[PDB]
Amino acid sequence: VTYPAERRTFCKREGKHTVHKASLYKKGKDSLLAQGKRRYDRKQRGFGGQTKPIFRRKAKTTKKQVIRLTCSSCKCQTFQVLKRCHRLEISRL
Amino acid sequence: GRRIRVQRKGAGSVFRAHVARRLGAAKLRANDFAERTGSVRGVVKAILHDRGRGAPLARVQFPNMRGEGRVNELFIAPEGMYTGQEVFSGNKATLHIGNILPVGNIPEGTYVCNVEEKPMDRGCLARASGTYCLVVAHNMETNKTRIRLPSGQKKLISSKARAMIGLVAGGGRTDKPLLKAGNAYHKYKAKRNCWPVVRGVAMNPVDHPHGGGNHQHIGVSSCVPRNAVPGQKVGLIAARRTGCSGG
RNA sequence: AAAAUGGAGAA
RNA sequence: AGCAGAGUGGCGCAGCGGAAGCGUGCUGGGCCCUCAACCCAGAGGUCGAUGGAUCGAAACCAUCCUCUGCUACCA
RNA sequence: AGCAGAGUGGCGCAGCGGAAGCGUGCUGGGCCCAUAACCCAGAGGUCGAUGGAUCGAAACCAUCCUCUGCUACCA
RNA sequence: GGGGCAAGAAGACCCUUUUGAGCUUGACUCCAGCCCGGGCCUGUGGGGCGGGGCGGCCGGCGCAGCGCACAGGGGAGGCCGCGCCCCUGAGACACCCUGACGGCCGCCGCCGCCCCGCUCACCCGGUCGCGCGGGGACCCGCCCGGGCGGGGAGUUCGGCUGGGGCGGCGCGCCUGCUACACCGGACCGCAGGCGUCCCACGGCGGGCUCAGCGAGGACGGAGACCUCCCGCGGAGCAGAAGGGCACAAGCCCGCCCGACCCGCGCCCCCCGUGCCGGCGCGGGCCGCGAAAGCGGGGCCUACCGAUCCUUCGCCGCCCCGGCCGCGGGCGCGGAGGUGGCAGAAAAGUUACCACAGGGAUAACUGGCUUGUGGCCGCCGAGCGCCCGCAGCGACGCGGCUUUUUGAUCCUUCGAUGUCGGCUCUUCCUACCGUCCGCGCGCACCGGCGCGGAAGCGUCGGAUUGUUCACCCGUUCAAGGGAUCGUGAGCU
RNA sequence: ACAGCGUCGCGAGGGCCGCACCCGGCGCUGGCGCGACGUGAUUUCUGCCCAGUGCCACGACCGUCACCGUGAAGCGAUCCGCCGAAGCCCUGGUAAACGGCGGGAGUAACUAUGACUCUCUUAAGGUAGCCAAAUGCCUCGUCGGGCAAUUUCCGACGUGCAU
RNA sequence: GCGCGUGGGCCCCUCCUGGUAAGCAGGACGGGCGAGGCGGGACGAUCCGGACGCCGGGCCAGGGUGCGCCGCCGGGGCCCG
RNA sequence: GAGGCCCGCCGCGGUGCUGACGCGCAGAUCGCUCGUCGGAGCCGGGCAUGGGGGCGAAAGACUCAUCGAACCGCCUGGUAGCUGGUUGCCUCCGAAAUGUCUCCCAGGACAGCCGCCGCCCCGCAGUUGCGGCCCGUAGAGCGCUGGCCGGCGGGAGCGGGGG
RNA sequence: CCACGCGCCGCGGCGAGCCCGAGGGAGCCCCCGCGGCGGAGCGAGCGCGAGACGCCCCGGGCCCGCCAUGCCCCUGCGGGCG
Repeated sequence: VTYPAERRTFCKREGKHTVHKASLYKKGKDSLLAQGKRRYDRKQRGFGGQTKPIFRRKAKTTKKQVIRLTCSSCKCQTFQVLKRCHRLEISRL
Repeated sequence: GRRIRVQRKGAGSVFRAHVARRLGAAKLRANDFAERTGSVRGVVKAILHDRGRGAPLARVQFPNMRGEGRVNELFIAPEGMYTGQEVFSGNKATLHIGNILPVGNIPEGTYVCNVEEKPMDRGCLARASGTYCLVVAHNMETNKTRIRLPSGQKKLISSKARAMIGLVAGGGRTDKPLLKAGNAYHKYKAKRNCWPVVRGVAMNPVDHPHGGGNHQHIGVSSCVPRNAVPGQKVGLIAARRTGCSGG
């Protein structure tokens, strides 16, 4: 699938349709100050090995891709979840 | 699993040396002031047999330098030594079989036995039947002498270290076939409980890592790493190469 | 340095 | 049982939607002093049958015949 | 996940900004009295893709697909 | 010793249990051990090598114009005399400037690293400490950090299922059927799909007509293009299947992004709970169109995912004695998943084996069945010189039996001793020989068919555990049943 | 089990074990030794293969790969560089290490046949022997011997499921 | 409102699916047994009648009426249940 | 006068009969028949080694009738969706073996059925009639989708044979 | 069977209240005796905060909190009204 480089959609700050440039959202690096990292790091310390479940039986083949639409003037970031697809390209302008 | 035979052996207890009726510790005479300067004269009172040693031993009686009696030393006997020989242990000792002199004094190419790994260690290398070490070279600046151990490996030992001139007696003892299992039992009874030997592929899975299946097979390669764990090192440890070959 | 080969028997 | 492959000149073995192909046999023609080779011709096919499927099928597809390899769950 | 590397004629395999190499296969010249070697040509590579940056890119730098190596694993 | 499925014994086989244990390994998670690094233990002196920073200095080769133009410079004077601006490329370079990449320094009170001693820590040997050594700031030890590590622990090893395994997945979902005209209906029933693809294959407006017949028109025929004509869709609309569709939902254009935002409700499955999917609105913002309208993607029915955690957006609150900056948290809702799809984190083996149970469930006996195995009958195409029937009988048809194996799972798992032989009894007839008839393609002899007939006979041996098989032999040798008769009868 | 036969490690500032630690055993030992393993007297031999998996390199340091230490930034928590020990990777060695030892073509002049050179997988293709064997599915193999008659037996034969 | 048992069912009638079939497996409406006494079907869990406090008399269902064994005759037709 | 030499007594083993026994003489004995009988021999006493440990000429054998992990006490009246049992009488009512989820399939939850406790007042039905709407099965049919068996009558072009 | 926790039912006392808590009273069946719970909810929180009816039951209407949106204004990211 391909996604338009720019789209017109409602920017919540403006309250009206605006041109939104499009980029691909990525999950960011996990922080060590988050409350779950902090609880898992504490739990893991010591003897007894792995204390939390590790998921292994992966069946999914694709991830629903999230497109960051950043508004040209407001800077409002809105996102659209495209239906599961193997390949996504954001077309150049 | 079960502790394997190697693990059970290190606690002694049945695998301890059968040391009863052994004459004593065969050792070179202690270094003394008269050994360091001049030579002490001893007489070979007897040449006897140690229970677990193939090489004959020898009771040499030296005079007591410290006091007024006579002191008896037990020495591994070089071939050719006889009862009523005069053996000199000293820095000024002649190069005759039996005499103990420091390795710097000993000339290069001389067959020596009961060599000291470090000075005043009273005996260490070349103590088994037939075995000998040879003087290779002396570095007089480093006060060190190269010797070739019976293995072939060359060791730099202090020129101060002492050695008995000669080749240990009992030479060519392993040339004769044991022939019977019974002759083996008699040799090992004078040593330690190490015989008879059951192959690990004969034992059940618990007893040995080679263990057992429907057919007797080593399973994985016999070669084991040098960093194996204490109950895992069982086949060929750290083998550089395996197999029969030329040379 | 390398440099094998060459149906039948008839003159 | 059921499973896969094939069936094409006389022998083989290809082909594989548009011919039948190469070797051998199989004669012939060269070739030489003659012979062996060798070369080159000439010919050889219900393509195992049938139905479908096509403008057209050896081919692709169904049916069937024949061979040829694979086959039975301890209690 | 991360850090690194690879992808070149039919095939193997060089090649760092300024050509498209060499081996093999093939096709022929030559070679020899005739072979076999041998020698020499000729043709053969969106230089995985895609976009950029560059006087200009197989190369550089991203991407995207495979492949490798080592390390990673709160879902 | 036939029977009391005689007594032993909560089947050991088999299966089930979210019951074990022994063993294994590249199962999941680990642990001693050991290797390696750095720190501490731990003194006293040297020597070298880098780094970093300064800092001079030497270099830079695709060619017209001036020769190899490293680069970004600056500029009609610096100090050349050349300059320039010329005369030039991809960019001119004069005196002075830095900037990158190299080389050659030197420098430093900076920071690492390695090496060589020394003896006092430490560390071993020798001696009856009797007239001695060997190491050495290392090693060990210890604290951290990284490796190896079934040697050793702990645990796990899905489900469904005409027993279980193997093999499939009706284990989440969809179409037509099964399904018996509301709805609902089962199967390891039938014929098939789904885990994706498309910023256009989407929204909207306009216009259009599709597949084809038929007849025509250079190459041109089966086949491409162009015309009329008639064309109810016989085409297309991403993919299964069924519906649906014609001035359209197909096709082609032109414009666009509603494939938005915020709040709800409902229908399907249904406990009337989720979830996917749809649908109906109240607003905000848009697009298309002249407008009316229509639009929350793809005509409809499939194409997907809890809590916890993470990551990101939006607007605010809180950190509890204040306040400020950072950071953390929280309400809101997306994404990163649990396909075994209402969602443990998980490999084998066991004949060394268990445990609790199960005839909910296999092996074994009986019982139902009879495909298969036997064993008959009907028809009469043909065979039999001729001649359908002396003897045969195809092609079909209708039965029977339980002496074959299946199919099944009714009975038995707090136990019905499971093959064969040996021994011994009895029974059956679907009769091989003998008896009595009768028919022959019955001259005799011998065969062959058929009806009644179960009294007697159906043996001895070689190989195999064999039942069976196969061969030898005789006075020439049927087939079976009795818990596959027969183990407190045996072997 | 065994004698024999190999293979392996190891020179004591060691190896292999024990071991909560303190400390031990082999060791009153010393390579004709000790520990670890295979195979299992003779007689005669032991082929090929280092791809895979082990094992080993004073064999390199390639890529990775930690604390620490060292820079840079910060208000600081911190973060980002650098540094990079073993190990692995990389390169060699090693089968009396574990193990493996197959196919496809072309190849006359009975015509099969390859004896020769050529490929593929994945490194090599089963050599000397041996055989329907305690190892052969088909199988109660085939051909001899022995018997009156033999799923046994003995001698042969051998694409030998699967020596 | 509170809560219990249950969540192995199996038969009959008719309608069905797979299977050669099965006292086989899987479904549907109603009924039954389960959990329903009793009389009959010789015997039987489910069939045919009847569904139950304890009794006395009366009626009579279903199924029968030689004798075991309660209760039968009459008529027409057929005839090796 | 040599030998892990042979025959053979005691001894020490334990082969076969698959003998006796099998409510025994005996929780492994008995009788014959055997293996060996100068040796890796047999036997006594002392001592050493201890439970995931020991010891093992290896059989998972042996460790006091116990060994693929001894025994004793305790944690422990371990846990069991799995078996067995669960104790007076009468009366009144009276099921379910199905729907959905679940590592679920020998179990449970939630619904249904069912009992008890009531509470409140407004009309109720497994029925027929009458009216309105729906449905695509039996049958019937071949227009649709897929089959099918042949006759007859025409020819534009065909596909073969004829002239 | 007993303890303890929770649900619901009945019953007794008292009622916007209610309560042998531990304890203390030369007193233990007598007297005196706190929390607690209920009486106000809702929101993650900052916080804000219920009257309109009615035998009873059910429903509608309306008020309070949470969330949005207008409008007005003080002591103003605050108050009022919708």
